Amino acid sequence: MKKTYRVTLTALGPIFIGGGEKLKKYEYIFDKQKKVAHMIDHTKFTKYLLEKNLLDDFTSRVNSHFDLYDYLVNKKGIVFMPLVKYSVPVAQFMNDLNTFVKDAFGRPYIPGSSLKGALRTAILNDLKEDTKENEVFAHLQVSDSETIDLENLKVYQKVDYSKTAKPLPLYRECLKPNTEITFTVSFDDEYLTLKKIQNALHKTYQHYYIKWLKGGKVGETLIKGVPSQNQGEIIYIGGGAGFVSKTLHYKSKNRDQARNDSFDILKQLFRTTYSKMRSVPDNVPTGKHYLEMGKARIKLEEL
Amino acid sequence: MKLVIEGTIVLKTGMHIGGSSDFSAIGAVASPVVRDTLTRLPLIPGSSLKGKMRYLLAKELNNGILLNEPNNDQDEILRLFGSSEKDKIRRARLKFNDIKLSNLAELETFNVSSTEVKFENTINRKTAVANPRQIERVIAGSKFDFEIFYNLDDIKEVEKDFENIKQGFDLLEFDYLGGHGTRGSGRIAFENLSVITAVGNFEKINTLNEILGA
Amino acid sequence: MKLVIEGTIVLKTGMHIGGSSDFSAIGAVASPVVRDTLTRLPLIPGSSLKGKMRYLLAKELNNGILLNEPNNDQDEILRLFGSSEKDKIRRARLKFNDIKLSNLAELETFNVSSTEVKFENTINRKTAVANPRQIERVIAGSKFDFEIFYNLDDIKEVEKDFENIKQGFDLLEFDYLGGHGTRGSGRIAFENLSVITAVGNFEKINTLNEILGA
Amino acid sequence: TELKIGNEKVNSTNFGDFAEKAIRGINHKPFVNSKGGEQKITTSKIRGILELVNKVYNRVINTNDVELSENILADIAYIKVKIAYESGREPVVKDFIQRTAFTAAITDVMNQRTRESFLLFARYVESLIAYFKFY
Amino acid sequence: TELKIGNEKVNSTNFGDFAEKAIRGINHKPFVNSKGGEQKITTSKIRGILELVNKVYNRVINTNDVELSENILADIAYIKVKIAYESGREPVVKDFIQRTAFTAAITDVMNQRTRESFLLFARYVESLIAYFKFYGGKD
Amino acid sequence: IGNEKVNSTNFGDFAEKAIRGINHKPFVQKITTSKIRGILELVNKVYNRVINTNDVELSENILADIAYIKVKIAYESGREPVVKDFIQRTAFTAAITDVMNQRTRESFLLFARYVESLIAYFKFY
RNA sequence: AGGAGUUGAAGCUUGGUUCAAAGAACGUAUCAAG
Repeated sequence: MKKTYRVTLTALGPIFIGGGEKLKKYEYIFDKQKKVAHMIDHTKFTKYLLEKNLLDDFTSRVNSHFDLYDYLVNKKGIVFMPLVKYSVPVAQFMNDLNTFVKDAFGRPYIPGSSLKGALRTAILNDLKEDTKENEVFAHLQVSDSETIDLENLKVYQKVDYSKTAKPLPLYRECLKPNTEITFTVSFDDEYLTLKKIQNALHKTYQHYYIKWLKGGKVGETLIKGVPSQNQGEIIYIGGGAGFVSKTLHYKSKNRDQARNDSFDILKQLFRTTYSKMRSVPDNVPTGKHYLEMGKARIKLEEL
Repeated sequence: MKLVIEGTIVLKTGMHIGGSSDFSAIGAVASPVVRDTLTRLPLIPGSSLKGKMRYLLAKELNNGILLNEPNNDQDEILRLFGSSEKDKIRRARLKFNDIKLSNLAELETFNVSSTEVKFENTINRKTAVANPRQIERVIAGSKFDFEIFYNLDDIKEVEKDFENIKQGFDLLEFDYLGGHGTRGSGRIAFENLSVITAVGNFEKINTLNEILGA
Repeated sequence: MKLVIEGTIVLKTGMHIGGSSDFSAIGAVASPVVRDTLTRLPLIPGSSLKGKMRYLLAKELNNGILLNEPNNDQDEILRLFGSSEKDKIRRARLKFNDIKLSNLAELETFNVSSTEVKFENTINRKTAVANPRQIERVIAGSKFDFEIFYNLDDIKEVEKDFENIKQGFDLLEFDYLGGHGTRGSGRIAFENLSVITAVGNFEKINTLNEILGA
Repeated sequence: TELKIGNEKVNSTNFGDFAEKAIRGINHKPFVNSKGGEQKITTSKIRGILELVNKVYNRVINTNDVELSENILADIAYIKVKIAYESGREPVVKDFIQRTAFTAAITDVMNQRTRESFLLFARYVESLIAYFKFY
Repeated sequence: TELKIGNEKVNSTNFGDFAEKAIRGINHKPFVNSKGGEQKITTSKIRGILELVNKVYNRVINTNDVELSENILADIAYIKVKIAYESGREPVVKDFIQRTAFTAAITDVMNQRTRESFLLFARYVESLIAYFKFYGGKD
Repeated sequence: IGNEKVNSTNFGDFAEKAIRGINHKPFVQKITTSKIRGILELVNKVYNRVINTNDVELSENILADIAYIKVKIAYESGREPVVKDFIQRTAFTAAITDVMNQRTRESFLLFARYVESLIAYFKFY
């Protein structure tokens, strides 16, 4: 009977939704050596360059590709910088930034399709037979969030942790952790309820741990580490959380599913396949945390 | 003797509605939004608003379940929206209209365009290969000034009919308006509701703004 | 004398009228809009305007509701729109005309076709399966310069006749003109309204032009 | 009146019969998808092709002139490009276009820039999908 | 002057009788839509078929030559396309079209491309609609 | 509607000729399906804002957009030699400079349809 | 130092409803009858 619930998505790890906006080595990005990044708007940048020596400054910077690293801003007296939409901090340890999805007002939010995809991945831990006419997802009403303040965004380094952590040249503009994101979700009780959602998220997280990530934490594992079950109301929002987060087929044994997706992804591609996959954390500093990526905490409240 | 229900629909979320005959570029948006094709500036069809209002009223009246054909709704719904059964055709006392965007000047104050391309995909859960799409979605905080002509038939039912109309205004607050609304779109807010006469003067019209614009 | 009631009908919404008399494609419009077939310019039939105006005016007169045949209206409506009852037959004082689309150059100035396709659907209430339809519909802001001939037969009744005519136009401003009107189309308005003589001069022509020019 | 496919002609008394023969060519010897399996084209792909044509058809049957305009024939060229692209998407669409010779018809329309040639092409596409759904 | 349907030919002495036999054969053995109950074609679909015929019939009756012009035959072939389309959509339409044999009639109209053949077809369909309303009407 | 020898009609034919010229006697490693799509995505990101405008001329911000995608494809050409041969054998930068010296909306739609036809006919062969 | 690859997929393309209603159906004049 349209059981509306207020979902407060506590961002336990870095949450990234992307939205189709790639930021290149020096293309709208302004990264300085004080461990923060500023970013600019294309219109005011282009008219600020076309007001002063149009063909000259275009041919100078086009000559200076690819080595730019925003010190033409310093040498040319262009230290005058009104081109700050918002400032973002960078977590390092060569640049290609992916930014978070923002609405037309330039103030970020998580769209409701993302959260429905996450809960659909959490609910579908029955057999993978649920097609595009399943009646249970036509009665789940999830909205977007309110506009998150721009100070809760942080640029991270994507690190891979298979045997030992090594970085990959890919920055994505995630959320800083313990950040509360507020959704409003409603559904028909004839198909799913609070109990089904908490049990599905609990089941998905516990199989995610005991079939792949506890195996990460004990197998091919050393002291490079220096969280279950807490309640457990934990889901993975699509921040590059991994292959096994997005799929569902760690149902219903550890072995045959691992060799199945082993063949399936890493046979047809270039690198050689066998056990096991690689884990993707992020990192912040001098001691490091190696805090893991895509995870979040989910709370359900009556109205 | 008609009444005009002036109002304003305030967008909280995207509200992608409609099918266009626009040719879609392949690196661009597919299935764009419906527009008022003179300027082709964004449009809310009257048929969409009528369909959602009739659906949400026909759920709350006949409380809960709904599996019947639209001519077999309750008497309030048929006398408010119309009928096509052979014995008793009811001429609709409501008359919806296509609602064009009104606050484009308010949007040019904020210096944003009137609509936005939203990026979505679909992850096939077997091999985790995606399948992208773009949808053209109106921005939030856009107003839509509308007016619905109430055709007064008899004053014994006008109070009940505006109570049902405010009920359907309330019910559409908690449900989408059109398009991919189960996934976060179409959240509307009926703000600054009012009613007025066309010609002449309804003597009990001060009670009608109390049961509607409140 | 005869008088000519000159004016124009401006569209605020779609106004889909009519049925061809044309073949249909199997991915295109069903029920296309009616056209003047020599020029393939969209047309308002004079029958549609006369029927809607007669229904609205004989709904206002006979205060409340009308349920009778066209031959059983009051003498104002019978003398204004003709009659065919057996002995008390009355020739129509008004002669309507087929109204072609009149501002095609000002539609082409904004670089758009004279008509649009408006995508619709309906969902089955028990199976949620959609059922799309496409209706051709005239674009909003299309102007229709019309003219209606009036037959000045009794000079002491022309005041009440033009009072009734302005009443009928002012009612038809708050109602659709044809087709899918309750679902957001057909809303028109009347502009440039005046009356001129056919040949000669009518003595109180200013009292008719003032009662229409307000 | 005239529209060539190969050395074999289709005209405006006749498009239903070549739509018969074209679809009955798609059946009885269907596409092979680089496997031992069978595969025929789905409804949504060919009817997206139909909606691609009918975005132009609604502005041609509404008009008067015996020669197509430049906006219309520009969108005809766009239809040919979209045919090439969604041919490049899937091989089953490529062999559907190659057997039910659609590029030949759309190039015939682009050569003879008359109104009735495109209307015949629209008849042929609608008849293709009619005999797809009939079987 | 004599239209072929199956193994028995129909002309302007039998089309009312043939259409009466066809309609009264549609009753006493109706169509089943792969569920428990029977289902026959409704008024609106066969009025769609009759409207498709009448869109050419309104033009043919004001023509001169005994052989039809090419735009008439274009529209007849497109009627054949439309009937083949609408029958493939709903199987209750396919049953009515095959049993009250329509496609064979319109093909043999297209073979003998004469005016009298199309008039024979049009009066055949008109009689078919007439007898459908005559037997078991729901008005 | 001229726009440097390629009309509103023969844009796909020119792109088909260009891709067929690419396909036999190619550069050395042929061009992949990701950079050319990146070009497509940047030009259609400009195209969405362009086609939802109202008038038949271009704003200042739109000329900023075509100028900045010119310097973006200058950067991307400066990355790889194969995309240099791609943009050289195309009249791409010529089309951008003609959009600079023409500043008409229909020319931008023609160029967008040209690069869409480049994507399409690269995919077709 | 970033490379590739998915750029939309599937479904419905109108459904049902009245499908010409009420009037006049020749009136007169020579002819004739008176």
